[PDB]
Order: sequence, then structure tokens, then C-alpha cells
Amino acid sequence: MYLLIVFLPLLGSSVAGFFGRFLGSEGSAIMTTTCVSFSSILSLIAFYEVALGASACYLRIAPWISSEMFDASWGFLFDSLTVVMLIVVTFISSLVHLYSISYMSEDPHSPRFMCYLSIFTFFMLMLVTGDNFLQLFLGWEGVGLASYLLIHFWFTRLQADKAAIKAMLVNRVGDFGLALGILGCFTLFQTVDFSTIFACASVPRNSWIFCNMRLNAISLICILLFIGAVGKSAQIGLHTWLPDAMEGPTPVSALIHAATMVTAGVFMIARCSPLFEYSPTALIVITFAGAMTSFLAATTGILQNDLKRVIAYSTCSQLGYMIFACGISNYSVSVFHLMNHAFFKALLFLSAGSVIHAMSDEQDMRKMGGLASSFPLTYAMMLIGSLSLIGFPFLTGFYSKDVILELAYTKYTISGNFAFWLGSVSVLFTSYYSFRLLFLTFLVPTNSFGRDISRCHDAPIPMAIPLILLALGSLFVGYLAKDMMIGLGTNFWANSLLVLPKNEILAESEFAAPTIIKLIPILFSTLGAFVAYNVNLVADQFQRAFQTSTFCNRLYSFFNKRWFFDQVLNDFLVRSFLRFGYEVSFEAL
Amino acid sequence: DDHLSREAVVDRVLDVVKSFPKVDPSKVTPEVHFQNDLGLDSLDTVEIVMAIEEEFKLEIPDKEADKIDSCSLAIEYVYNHPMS
Amino acid sequence: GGGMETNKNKFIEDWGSARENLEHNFRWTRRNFALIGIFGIALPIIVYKGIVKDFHMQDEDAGRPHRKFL
Amino acid sequence: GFIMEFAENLVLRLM
Amino acid sequence: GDFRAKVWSMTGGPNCRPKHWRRNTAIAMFGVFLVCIPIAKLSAKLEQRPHMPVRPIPSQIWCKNFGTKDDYEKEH
Amino acid sequence: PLGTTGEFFRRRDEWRKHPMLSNQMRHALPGIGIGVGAFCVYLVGEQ
Amino acid sequence: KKMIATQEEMSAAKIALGSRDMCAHLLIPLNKCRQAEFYLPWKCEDERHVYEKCEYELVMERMLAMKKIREEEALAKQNK
Amino acid sequence: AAYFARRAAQKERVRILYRRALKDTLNWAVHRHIFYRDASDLREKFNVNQDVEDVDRIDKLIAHGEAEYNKWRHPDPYIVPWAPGGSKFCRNPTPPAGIEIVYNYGLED
Amino acid sequence: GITYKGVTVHTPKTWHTVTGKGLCAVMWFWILYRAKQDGPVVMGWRHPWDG
Amino acid sequence: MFPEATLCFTPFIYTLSAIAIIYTSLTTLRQIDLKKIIAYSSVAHMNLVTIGMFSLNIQGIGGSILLMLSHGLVSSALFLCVGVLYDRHKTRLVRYYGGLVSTMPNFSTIFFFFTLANMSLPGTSSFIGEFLILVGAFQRNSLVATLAALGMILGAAYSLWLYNRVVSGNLKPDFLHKFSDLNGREVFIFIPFLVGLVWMGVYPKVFLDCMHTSVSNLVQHGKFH
Amino acid sequence: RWATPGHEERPKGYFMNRTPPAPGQSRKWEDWELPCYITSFLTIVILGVGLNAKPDLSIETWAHQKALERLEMEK
Amino acid sequence: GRKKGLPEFEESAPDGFDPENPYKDPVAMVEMREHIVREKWIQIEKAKILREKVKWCYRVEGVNHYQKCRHLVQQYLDSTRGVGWGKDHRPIS
Amino acid sequence: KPLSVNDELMADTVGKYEALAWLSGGLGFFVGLGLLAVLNDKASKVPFTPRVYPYDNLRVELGGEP
Ligand SMILES: CCCCCCCCCCCCCCCCCC(=O)O[C@@H](COC(=O)CCCCCCCCCCCCCCC)COP(=O)(O)OCC[N+](C)(C)C
Ligand SMILES: CCCCCCCCCCCCCCCCCCCC(=O)O[C@H](COC(=O)CCCCCCCCCCCCCC)COP(=O)(O)OCCN
Ligand SMILES: CCCCCCCCCCCC(=O)SCCNC(=O)CCNC(=O)[C@H](O)C(C)(C)COP(=O)(O)O
Repeated sequence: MYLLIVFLPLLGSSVAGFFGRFLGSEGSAIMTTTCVSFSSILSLIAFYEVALGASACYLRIAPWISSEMFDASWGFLFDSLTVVMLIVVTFISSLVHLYSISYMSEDPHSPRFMCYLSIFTFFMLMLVTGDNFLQLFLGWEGVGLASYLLIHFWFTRLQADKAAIKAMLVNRVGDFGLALGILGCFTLFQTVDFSTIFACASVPRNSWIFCNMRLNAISLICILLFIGAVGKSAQIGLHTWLPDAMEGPTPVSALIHAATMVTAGVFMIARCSPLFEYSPTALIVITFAGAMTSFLAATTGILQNDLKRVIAYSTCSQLGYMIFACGISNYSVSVFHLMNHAFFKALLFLSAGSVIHAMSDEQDMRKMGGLASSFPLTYAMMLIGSLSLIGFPFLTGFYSKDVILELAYTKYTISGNFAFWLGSVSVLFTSYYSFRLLFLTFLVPTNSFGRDISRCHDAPIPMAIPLILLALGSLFVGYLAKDMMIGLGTNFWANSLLVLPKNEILAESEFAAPTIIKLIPILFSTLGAFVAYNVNLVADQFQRAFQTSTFCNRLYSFFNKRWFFDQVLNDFLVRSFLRFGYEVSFEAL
Repeated sequence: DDHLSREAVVDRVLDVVKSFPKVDPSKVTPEVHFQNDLGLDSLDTVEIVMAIEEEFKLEIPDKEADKIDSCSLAIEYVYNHPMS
Repeated sequence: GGGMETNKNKFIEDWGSARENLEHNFRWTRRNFALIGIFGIALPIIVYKGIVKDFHMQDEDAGRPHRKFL
Repeated sequence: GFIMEFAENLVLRLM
Repeated sequence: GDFRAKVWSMTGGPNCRPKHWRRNTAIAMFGVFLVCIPIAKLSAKLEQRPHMPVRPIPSQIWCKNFGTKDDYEKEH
Repeated sequence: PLGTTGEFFRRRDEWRKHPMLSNQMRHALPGIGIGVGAFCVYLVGEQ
Repeated sequence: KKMIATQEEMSAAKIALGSRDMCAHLLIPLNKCRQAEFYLPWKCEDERHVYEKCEYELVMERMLAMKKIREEEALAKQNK
Repeated sequence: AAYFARRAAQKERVRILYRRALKDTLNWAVHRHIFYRDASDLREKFNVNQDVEDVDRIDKLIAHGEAEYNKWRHPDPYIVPWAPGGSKFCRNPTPPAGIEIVYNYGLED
Repeated sequence: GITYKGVTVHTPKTWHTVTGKGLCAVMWFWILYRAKQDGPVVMGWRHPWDG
Repeated sequence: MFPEATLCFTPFIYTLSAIAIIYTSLTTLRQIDLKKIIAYSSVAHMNLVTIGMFSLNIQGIGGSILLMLSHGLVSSALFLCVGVLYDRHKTRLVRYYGGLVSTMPNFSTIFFFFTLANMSLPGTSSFIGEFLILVGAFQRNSLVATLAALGMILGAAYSLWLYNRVVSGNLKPDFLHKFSDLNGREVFIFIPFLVGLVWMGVYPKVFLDCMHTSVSNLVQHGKFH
Repeated sequence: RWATPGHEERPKGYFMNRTPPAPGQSRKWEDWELPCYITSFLTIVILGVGLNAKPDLSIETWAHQKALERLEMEK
Repeated sequence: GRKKGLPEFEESAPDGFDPENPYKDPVAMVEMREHIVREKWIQIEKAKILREKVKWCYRVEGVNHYQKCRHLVQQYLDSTRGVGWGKDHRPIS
Repeated sequence: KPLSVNDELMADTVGKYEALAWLSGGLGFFVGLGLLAVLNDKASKVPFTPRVYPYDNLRVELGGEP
């Protein structure tokens, strides 16, 4: 019953990709959607059985790499953490499959798209249900492969190929960090199994000679592992790939970027928590990286005019929040916010795709307006998603983000203060750009063309069922899972997550803090909403400053062009390496 | 899903050129010259060409945008374009 | 046109020939000397010193004296 | 009777 | 276009819609069921549950390795 | 609406005042009336 | 507050490390009833509120001591 | 020749400048209600100068105009999705014509 | 569909408007209902039953 | 045969192998010939192998033997793909090739699979040997393992970039217009590589267990303790 | 859209790019196919029936029954 | 013609190999090398059984694995000091 | 039109060095905030004493000597 959870997407992909010429564009959708949906219901029973019944299952098929002591078998580990990720991956994937049935109804090469989606789902299930660091690494690299294959699904384009290759380069540096971390894990414990490493993760207190430096064994491994999460989760160092990866189909952005495969780093940190807990130095780095990311993405996403690109810096900011939530050594809250965000970000992407598809693939917010009356369903669905995203009271983004923000205040240390400040300003910026997206797309006087409005069709049935299910999720799931995950003394996680007695601050987060601290996000959100209304909906449009002030124009260029990361990084690393590889290596050697 | 016929193009282009403050909508034949039949400024020709561009949702490359100086050429260009 | 063979272009073909005939384009200029004496003479020495010193520090941590890696 | 038995007793003979 | 109707691909090509995709879809589903049966039978055998469930769970109908590794001191 | 250029472009956009597209602030909050009514019924009915 | 939950019974309930504070004795029945109610956030209120009152009492008793020691530090330095 | 070439070419560069300025002005002022005043002022910039009749002084005005436009140009302008540089460009392009596929390529004897 | 000046806007089907209004009304009612339940707790006016 | 000399010359082989892995992989990006890009993908792999042999442990020496076989299959399959391209179209410049995904789909799939194998992707025979060599070298010198690990980064760069030129993209009917996908011989020739590359990549325990008795008598020859 | 029968009667393009044989005939095999198919059959037979039937002689099986025997005798 | 069963290697240091001068009797040298390899593999598969014990102690116990597996963890990490042909920690076998 | 030798690899309002300066300022903003967080010294203003667990801070239950 548990191999069927992991292998149904693979069997669907091996029938929709090898024999798609006999099934056509309809059978290749039915096969994959049915297989993924059956995997999703099996994941629902797995949740009823492993997480609620509190009986984990450990399933080993065969040994994969059996050296003298390097043993990394084909093993699957279903615990509370694994199943929480399953009920998210297999449900969002099953809804994206149904969405693509109506989204890819005119695209010629629909069967290959569904095959790629199923193979991505299978690789994500291999990642989450991993017993070793290698079966985890197998999924970790296969999932990036599937992302690359899906970004340039339209191979005829050139921007798609550039984005796909950039994503692979960044993910490969991430896999470099992860590979070094895995090599470090074996050098201490002489095993890659999660059970043995997490059982023996407290004894080692020795030092290594790493790259001409004497470091701490556990700290070095934790930092190297966190490098992989930085690569995959689009953190401060390595994030430029994610905004450019929007050149793929909308269901691609909603699945492999919004919900999953960016939460792979967060999941890896949360699972390796019985190891990260014994390296306090690494936690500081994680907190700082998350704080920096949550502010950089928020500052970058307030001046974008592309509908899809705004909903990517939102994902980057939420990932920064989740990452520095792990930095405060509270992994339950991180996974709770991960599961919450995988509901109101997939909804946002799906609704945005529904708007774009109906508007003849128009993606610029400057060229849509007054769509609220024309698009009632999608307007409501974007309202729900945006209100969840900003953290509206008593909603799905309120039960996790508020906890994240109050936890940083009670972490009385230098690293915690930095994270609290940055994650508090990021709330204001998130509210501003979210409400700007809402206002420009739906409520401003119409700025579109006559032809786009004339050809308007709201979401049909296959693209509305996933939306409605995600809306119900983003309405209720946060409240439903508030108690089991971030409650006091909860045993839902069992042994999945380890928080040492020394660094646990959950009780103080609720009752040690002034009531004002529990209202700062709710006030910054209102301030951002007011600013976004006053600069867009009723404004004399003082933009003349952007045409007379040299600094204002340069400042506008700074936020628009992603803090000048791509331009500087290209010119100073990529061009330099390309110049090397010819001018020295081939020319004179 | 059908490229609109030539006369349908004529209707909208003539509507656009007709709905201009400086021009006289008294006689606007499809075979007229902006700077020789209607007697307009040189610059306002650019405005009419643009208003044609957004109306049909098509981007004219800037080089041949100024080549459009008569209602005749405008219709032919916004007609031979398939994506319009 | 009943041939699968490519219609070779004189510009691409001569470009490829020039890009493959770089053997007789060494000119022993100070830029070539710099590129052959830095990334061919210094970087290997730096790397070799790195491995040797890494072995030395591994030796000293265990208490064993340094090994004559020569 | 079944191929595995003969294969085993043949590989053992070969070795 | 015209030449893309003479290219054989496993996926099927652009805008592929065979005359009998219904029957082919049924056959594909039935074959997937027949290949998933042995996978389920194998999974019900190699699965290990060290902990008895809080409430009767459906996996106690086929799986039999419930509360078996409790004597871990004799593991191999 | 001022100048020859402004007058021209303003006169071209006389279709933007389409009734379905003209005012969208009145539909900013879709179901606030029904939700508030149902909540009031719940609040009064309980006692 | 003097401990009531001994070591063996805390192990039997498998209370997560870090939750084995002075409030554990109330945690055992609460965790028993969360599982029987599928961790629903509106079934086990009587048990949850008692445990949360225990936690709040602990935190307040600790904050009062911290305020007292900070006041002692302040009193000595400025009265030098 | 100058009476038809050295002057008239500027009478075409000016059309170029006006067009790129108008599109940029629409790009900066997102809302249509605001674009009208900005466009009116933009043409007022050109309209006021039409008093010029001598090349000795107009040419540097055109140079300064291009310099000014290149400074206030929108960092991210608007491109039609199917236009070159757009987002729908080369999505599912029409396949090239004349490309044939041969059968039984590698067959012994 | 209704035409004002050439351009026409197709009226949405009844299913979409009803569903959107229903979901939004459910959202508002749920927010208000939750506010009446634990709003004072978030406000800091009264503990769950802590004190 | 020479236990005393191998230990003294170990840093030398590590330095040469690391600089070769770096320089060759950086040079590969600037080649234009199809067969000169793959022939530069073999030097990096064969210099990654000589790190494993000189590590003198079961994971190093034992993983080098698997990387040798995996290379002998993957490179010999990529050369077959290049020969397929050359036999029909008498050219090897990457510039002439593009858009083959629309006219030669089976060849595109096979070329993609062997490109994935070439970049040491898990589930393929190359990843097993690569990771075994890395874990066999980290145990001896942490610095050389990092330099070898940048090798997979550069390999995964150029391996997909080559495929992006050759398979994906728009067709160029001005250069070449007639096409023919893989024949009967070609598919059957590629099959034993497809089956021998996954069989060694998912269950490499069939090959490993035949060598541990012999690769362990090699790891210790001069040592008696 | 999910009811109408398809237009493509048979998959576009011939498999392995070969013109299908004359009616009432068969695809005449080349001079390599039979000697290669019998070899690709005997290979699978030998590997499957040979590797799964050879004795489990190894150093990881002999030692797992010699360490499992002395790890017990220490008690 | 091997006989059905596991391989039979005699477990005894080959007489003649005296470590004062290893290259004296070549026959004993190869026998000694094979023997040493054999006990190193024995001490590897003995350290893997302890790893299995630790693995199934971390899973059966759960949260209490810090006190119920302490004996197994230290035994495993003590039998992992001198595994074999690994880190610089080389046993004097 | 012979092809260039480097014909295999082929934000216009900014230059590489100027954009690098802008990026350095933007990233030095983070360093300034970090130094401000250091100057705040939140550790010295903690309002509760460190939590003290029973049974000698759960020594036995955390792997300590029995
Ligand atoms: C090996 C471990 C990792 C496995 C990853 C699997 C990911 C897929 C790998 C192959 C992807 C194929 C990409 C290369 C070819 C590019 C597209 C192509 O041309 O392939 C054909 C053939 O279709 C396929 O792509 C089939 C290959 C993938 C489906 C079979 C894969 C089986 C499942 C994945 C492997 C199972 C194990 C994975 C886990 C180890 C599709 O043609 P069309 O979609 O109709 O469009 C082409 C245009 N024109 C029609 C004009 C020619
Ligand atoms: C139509 C194809 C279309 C594309 C297909 C894509 C790839 C699909 C095939 C994937 C690979 C299939 C191979 C199975 C891999 C997983 C199973 C591993 C094999 C296995 O476990 O059995 C071992 C060998 O027996 C065996 O079963 C061996 C039989 C395998 C025959 C493979 C023939 C490959 C020919 C390659 C020739 C070159 C070889 C390289 C030099 C015995 O396991 P054990 O020893 O532990 O038993 C202990 C008992 N005492
Ligand atoms: C992004 C920034 C937006 C742009 C900001 C402003 C940039 C430009 C500002 C500087 C431009 C000027 O003032 S100078 C540009 C125009 N100024 C003149 O003095 C031209 C004199 N007039 C003529 O050449 C002809 O009349 C002609 C105009 C061709 C009409 O053709 P007709 O003879 O048939 O009517």
C-alpha cells in the first residue's frame, strides 16, 4: 500500500510517455490524473494511519550501494514528517494534473507535459520518502532534472532554454553543497542511514581538517547541507533562477516552484533537525540567510509588472520565513507554514493562470484592469489567496506567519533580532505588493485592449475544481492543523522532529510578549494595503519624480532588476569563466 | 479565430482616423494621404499610427512605423499581418 | 535537393577551420607568457602545496609526525 | 523439474 | 504542419488523437492495475510496523509485521 | 482631456466606460453583504 | 511547584524531550485525548486549558524571578 | 542634396524620437486617465520648438533629446506577448516548409 | 454579451457568479465567527482559561 | 607492486588529476566540434578515476572500477550518437545542428538519456562510481574531494548545454532539410547500452560483490596490520 | 471533446522509419537480426538463470556468518 | 566442482610469517594477506550488525532513544574506530 | 561577413562597475542592520531566566551518564 504511493506516478508516466501515441491527448491525461489521484487517496489513508494512528512504517526493498560500510539501500521511511509532505505533494500534484487537462487543451504536445508532471511527482515522492542521504539525493537531483525539463517545455523559445540552464547551474551548485554534506556525514558515522546518524548525532565532538582549515565536524556538515537548501530553496546566495524560471507553463510554476521543490530545502533542514540541533553555529547562518532572503524578495517584488513574476518573489519571501523559522530551532512551525503556503500559493498561481489564459496570454498588469465583474470566480479566488498570503486574521496565513514573527521576538539573541526586524518589514512590503497585484489586475479602470476583453472566458470545470478545493484548504486547513503541529506538547511529530530542551521557546512565544508584538503584522499589513490603494487607485501619479530625479530612476531600476544580481553576477562570474575557458585554457596551454 | 476580412479592417481604421480632433471627418476615403489630403502636422501621424497599433493589438517595428503615411498603407499592413 | 548532406557555408566552415587551427597561432607574447606562467606554473604549485599541507595537518592532529611526501 | 535446480547443480559442476 | 505527420514519436506527436483512444485508455488502465497488483503484494510483505496503532487501521488487514521488532537486541 | 494629443486618445477610449468595466469598486468585496447577514442571523439566533 | 510526573511514566507516554518540564503530569491525559480526538482543535478544551494554565504559571514564575534579579543588578550598580 | 537629405533625415529621426517617447510615456503612467496629460506635455515639448529653420542649432537639440530619452526610458517596457521579445513569442511556431523526411535510410544492399 | 462601442463583454454564466459570491460570503462569515470565538484572546483581553 | 612509492607520489597524482578535471572541463565549453566535446568529456572522467585508484580504500579503488565500466558504456554510446548524426549529415559542427527534437525524436530521447548518464545523475551507472570515488577520496584528503566535486558541476553544465544546442531549438532549413530517425540497427545497438546502464545504476551490487574479495587484497599489499 | 472519435487512424510516421511491407507479406529480416536476437535472448537467459542460480559465494556473506557467530560467543 | 554451501576458509594465522622480516617466505605472505583481509571483513560485518541494532533501537524506542540506545551507540562507535581501510585511524591488527 | 572567433556565447541603463557599486550598497545595508542588531544587545535584556529542567536538566534522558 506504501509502494503504491511512490510508484503510481512512475507507472502513469511510463504509460503516458512510452505509449502516448495510442492514448492521444485525452488518454494520456486520464492515465496520469487517475494514477496521481489514486496515489493521493492512498496518501490520505497513509495520513489517517501513520500520523493519526501513530505507527510509522519502515520499508526496505533491496540494497543499492553496498561497499565495505557505505550502505545506502532502497528504503522508504514513512513517519509524521514524511506523511505531512505526502498529503501536500500528492494533493497539489493531483490538482495541477486536473488543472492542466483544461489548461493544455489547445497546446499540441499535451501528453509529454503530463508525462513530465508525473515524473516530477515521482521524484518528489522519492525525495520525501527517503531513508538515506542517497535515496534523498536521488530525488533531490531528479526533481531538479524534472524542473529543467518542464521549464523549457516550449523548446522553440530561447528564453525558456536560458532559464532552464540557469536553473540547472544553480541547482547543481546546490547539489555540490549537498554532496559535500553527505560525504561529511559518512566520514563521521560511517553510514548514510537517517536512523543511525540521528541516533549517534550527539556523541561526535571532534574536529576535522577541511580545506586547510580546522573546523568542527558537525558544524561543517550542517553548513554544507544548508548550502544545498540555499541552492534549491532560492535563498540569499542562490535565488536568481526562480524568478527567471517562470517562462514555463503556469501549472509548472504552480507545482514545481510554488508548492514543491522549493520546500525541498526546508524539508531537508526539518528532517535533519536531529543533526542540525547539535551545531549551534549553523543555526545562526540559517537564521541570517532566511532573514536576508525574506527582505530581498519583498523589496524586489514591489515594482514588478509581470503577473507571474510578482507571485514568485512572494514564494521566495515565504521560503525565507520558513528557513529562519528553522533557524530559531522551531521546525514544527516551519513545516506548518510550509503546508499552509502550499495552499495559498498554488491557489494564487492557478488563479493567475486562469486570468492569463482568458486574456490571450497577457501577463502585464499594466495592460489589464476592471476584470472583477468579468471574472467573478477568479477574482474571489485571488482575494482568498491574497488575504491568506498577507496574513489576514483568523485565516490560513495567520496561524503560521504570526507564530513565526512572535517566535523571533522571544529568541533573545543577536541573530534573532535581525530576523525579527527583517521579517517584520517584509510583512509591510508583502502586503503592499500583494494588494498592488490585486488592485491593478482587477479593480483599476480598464487599461487593456478591446480585443482581449472581447475574447473572455472564465475558468471551465476542470480548472475550477482545483481552485475551489484550494480555496477551502486556504480557508480552513490552517485552523484545523494549528493544534496538532504548533500546539504545546503535541506528540503528532513523534520522533520526526527533535528540538533540544535548551532551545525551545514555544510557551514564551505565546505568553511572554506584549500584545503589541502579536499585532505588528496586522498593522503593517493595513499600512501596506493603504499605501497600495493610495498610490494606485486614487493617486495624482507624481511619477514626474521618476522622470526628473536621477536617483529615483536608478532606485526604480534597482528594485526592478532584482537588486542588480543577474547583471553583476553574470558579468563578474559567468563571463569571466567563459573568458578563462577559452583565452587561457585552450588558447595558451 | 478567423482573420477579419479587408473591409472589416477598413471600417475600424477609418473609424480611428475619423475620431481625431484636428482632422475633418467630412471626407475620409481609404485612399487618402495624411500630409497631402487631410493637411495634418507631421507628428500627429505618429499618434494615429499608434492608436491603430493598440486598437488591433499589434506592435509595428519602429522602422516601418513612419512608412505608414496614408490610410491605404495602414490597412494593407494591419491586414497582411497574420497574428492580428 | 535529394541529398541529406549539409549545405556548408563558407563563413562557418572557415570559422571552424580557424578555430581548429589555433596550433600555429602561439606568438610568445607577454600575455601568453602570463597565461602560461600563472595558470600553468603557479596554480598547480598552489594546489600541490594545499594537498601536502592538508596531509601534514591530518598527521599532526593524530599525533603522528609528518610524512615525507617526496 | 524446475529450471532453478538444474541451473544450480550445473553452475556448481562448472565451478 | 505537413512534414510533422510523417515523424513517428512514442509520445504521439502534435495534436494526436487516435480513432480508438477509448479502448486504448481502458487497456492501459487495466494493465496498470495488473502491474500494480504485484507491487502491492510485495509492499504488504516488506513493510515493518514497530508500533501497534492507536486505533484499528486498515493496514492490519493484509500486513502482518505489527509489533515484531520490539526485541531489537537480536537484530541482524 | 487637454491638448490635441490628449483629446485624441481620450476620445479613442470612450469604450472603456463600458458599464460592466466602468466601476469595479462596488464589487471589491463580493460576498460581504450575505456573510454579514448570515453572521447577524447566527448572532441573534443563539440567545 | 514540586514534580509529580516521575521518569518512568513520562517515558511510557513518550512525551517529547523539552516538554518534560514541571507541567508534564497534565500533559499525559491531554496527549491521550488528542489522539482519541484526531488532534481536533475543538474537542479537548478542558484538558488543554489546564495544561496551558500550568505553562503560563511556570513562565510567569520565571519572569518574576528574572525581574527580581535585574532589579538587584540595577540596585547595586547605581548605588555604588 | 542637403535640402532633401541632410534636413529630411532629421525630420524622420524626430518621428522616431516622438514615437519612442510616447510609448515610454504610456509605460511610465500606467493608468490611461494620467497618460493623457503626460502625452500632451510630451508633444508640447516638440510643438514649442517647431520655430526652428536652421540646421546649425536643431541638430544638437535632437542629440539632447535622444540623450534625455535614453535616460528616462522605462527599464522594463511593455512588449506584445507574440511580438519579438515578448512572452508568447516562439511558443508553438509554425514549422518550416520544405523539410522532408526520408524512409529506409540505412538498409543493407 | 453587450456592445457599447464595438467592443462586447460576454456576461459570465450563473455558475461562476454564484460560486464566487458563496465562497466570499463563507470567507467573511468564517472570519467573523472566529473573531467572536478567540478574538479577545488575540486582543490580549482574556486568556483561554489561563487567567 | 610499489606500496612505498605510491604513497609518496599520491599528492602528485591528486594535483595532476584535480587540475586536469578543472582545466579540461572548462575547455569543453569552448569547443565547436561534436566529437571534440565528447572526447573532452572523457579526460575529466578518466582523471576522476585516477583519484579513486590512488585513494587506496575500498570505496575509492572499488568505485574507480565501476566508473571505468560506466564510462566505457556512456562515452561509447555518445560516440555512437555522434556517428548517427555524422553518417546522415556529413558535418560535426554544432552550429549546423538544431531542432532535431522535431525531426528525430527517438534519437533525441536516446541522446538525452546518455547525456543524463554522462553528467552522473543518480540511477545511472556513472553516479555510483562518481560518488564512490568521492567518498573514497574525502576519507583521505578533504581538499581533493572538493576539487573533484566541481568537476560534476562543470560536466552537468556542458552536457546539457551541448544538448540544448543540438536537440532543442528551431530547425535550420537553409543548412540541412532532409532527416531520418534511427533505423532498425541503431535502436537495437542502443538497447544493450540502455539496459546495461540502468542495471548497473539501480543495482550495482551484482558487480561490486564480485570484486571486494579482489579489490581488498589490492588495497593492502605492503601493510600487515 | 471527450466523446468524438479521433481523426488519426494510425500513428503518424512509420516505426523505425520503415515502409510497412507488401500486403499479405512480412517484414523480411536483415542478415543481422536473427544472429543478434538469438544472442540477445541467450544473454538474458544466461544472466537471469545463471546469476540467480550461482551460489552466494562472497566475502560479505561468509563474514556475515562469521561475525554473527563470534559476536554471540563474546556473551 | 565446488560443493554446495558457504566457502570454507581455515581461521588461523599461517605459520611461518614472522613480522620481523615479512619478505622471507613468499607462500606465507599471500596467505597472511588473505587472512588479514578476512578478519578485517569480519570486523566490518560485526560493526554493521551493531549498526542494525542501533537502527532498530532508534525506531522501536522513539523519543526515549537517548537512554535506551546509549549502550548500543557507544558499542557501535567503538567498533567503528578501527573498521578497516578507511580514515587515518588504522588498527594495529 | 566572417564570423567572430568568440561566436559561441553571444540592464542596458547600467554599467558593470556602477551596478556592482549599487549591489554592494544594497548588501551593505544588511551588514549595517547586523551591526545595529549587535549594538542592541538583546541577549542582555532577556525578561526570563534560563529554563531549568528537572532531574538535573534531563541528563539521563538526553544521553547523559546513568
Ligand atoms: C534515467 C533516470 C532519470 C529519468 C528521468 C526521465 C525524464 C524523461 C527522460 C526522457 C525525456 C525525453 C526528452 C528528450 C526528447 C525531447 C522530447 C521528444 O522529442 O521526445 C519524444 C518522445 O516522447 C518522449 O519524450 C518519451 C520519453 C519520456 C517518456 C518515457 C520515460 C519513461 C518514464 C521515465 C523513466 C522511468 C524511470 C525514471 C526513474 C529512474 C516526444 O515527442 P513529442 O512530445 O510528440 O514532441 C516532439 C515534436 N515532434 C512531435 C514534432 C517530434
Ligand atoms: C526494451 C528496452 C527499452 C528501454 C528499457 C530501459 C531500461 C529497462 C531495463 C532496466 C534494467 C533491467 C535490469 C534489472 C535491474 C534491476 C534488477 C537487478 C538484477 C537483479 O537483481 O538480479 C541479479 C542478476 O540477475 C538478473 O536478473 C540478471 C538478468 C539481467 C539481464 C540484463 C541484460 C543486460 C545486457 C547487458 C550486456 C552488457 C553487460 C555489461 C558488461 C541477481 O541478484 P543477486 O546476485 O543478489 O541474487 C542473489 C541470489 N543468490
Ligand atoms: C523618456 C523621455 C521622453 C522624451 C522627453 C523629451 C525628449 C525630446 C525633447 C527634445 C526634442 C525637441 O524638443 S526638438 C524636436 C522637434 N523640434 C524642432 O524644432 C523641429 C523643427 N520642426 C521640424 O523639423 C518639422 O516641422 C517637423 C518637426 C519634422 C514636422 O514636419 P513638418 O515640417 O511637415 O511639419
